[PDB]
Amino acid sequence: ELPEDPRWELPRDRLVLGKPLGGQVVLAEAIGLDKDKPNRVTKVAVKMLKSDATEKDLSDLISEMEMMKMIGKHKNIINLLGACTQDGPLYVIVEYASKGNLREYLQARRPPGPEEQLSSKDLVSCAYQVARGMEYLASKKCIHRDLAARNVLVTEDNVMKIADFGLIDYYKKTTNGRLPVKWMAPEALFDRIYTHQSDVWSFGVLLWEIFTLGGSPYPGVPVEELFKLLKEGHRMDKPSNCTNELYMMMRDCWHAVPSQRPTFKQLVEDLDRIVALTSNQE
Ligand SMILES: O=C(Nc1n[nH]c2cc(-c3ccc(O)cc3)ccc12)c1ccccc1
Repeated sequence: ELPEDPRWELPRDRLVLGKPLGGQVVLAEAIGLDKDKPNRVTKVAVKMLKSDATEKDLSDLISEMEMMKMIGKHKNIINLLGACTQDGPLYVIVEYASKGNLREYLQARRPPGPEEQLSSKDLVSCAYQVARGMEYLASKKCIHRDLAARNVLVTEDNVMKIADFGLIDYYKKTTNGRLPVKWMAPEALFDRIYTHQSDVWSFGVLLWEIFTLGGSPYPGVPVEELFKLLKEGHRMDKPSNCTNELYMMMRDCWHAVPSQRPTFKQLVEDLDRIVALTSNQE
């Protein structure tokens, strides 16, 4: 009993559902996703209601879909492709990223104790692509609030895509057993203040994740000890196989004063320059 938006509506019979990927997300094939391409099958990700889903859950899912419509398309975000709103449960159809989240992608490509190995240029490129996605989201007045390698997805073509931009208990942990408070700006953590500046702080932690090839920030540090580290002005160590220039970029993202952090616009220009100058030879 949902209103149709014909621009975005895909007939239910065009969506071949497949195995679970993670609400609730399944892999699917869409036939004729594109009006000018009715015989093309596209691998997509379909977000839907779980079996014991509340009225708020359906309200959250609709809100994420409507937010994605307003933000519009960018290469370095997970883009809305369609929806099934008529004659069944709500399906929100988004881009599929076959190579998983950036933490998984990096860990799988660590040098031996893997199939593929990343160059220094490839790591800086990852950072540039996330910065570009975030600059686009910022330009649309979207504050992420949980920017982390876990919320960046990687496509078959190694494109970085920001996820969960459309959507706390400080002690709740991720699937992977990590504490999301470890990505949060002090003003977000202590004062509940979330800005593009607090997302730049999170981007600092994400740069550290990239240069540690999916390293875990503050391993073994519980929430109460993290709070004390932040109050003391502690900053994470420079990763090995990270230039002084990229470490100083991380430190600048971690400025105690939100106004003094670089913007995503600044980070994109600086990372553009650094990519050009960074070796792909190791
Ligand atoms: O999740 C995967 N792929 C995904 N491709 N696109 C996605 C989009 C989402 C998604 C979309 C909207 C949301 O609100 C939250 C998550 C989740 C997973 C994916 C994946 C998992 C394991 C191995 C390989 C791929």
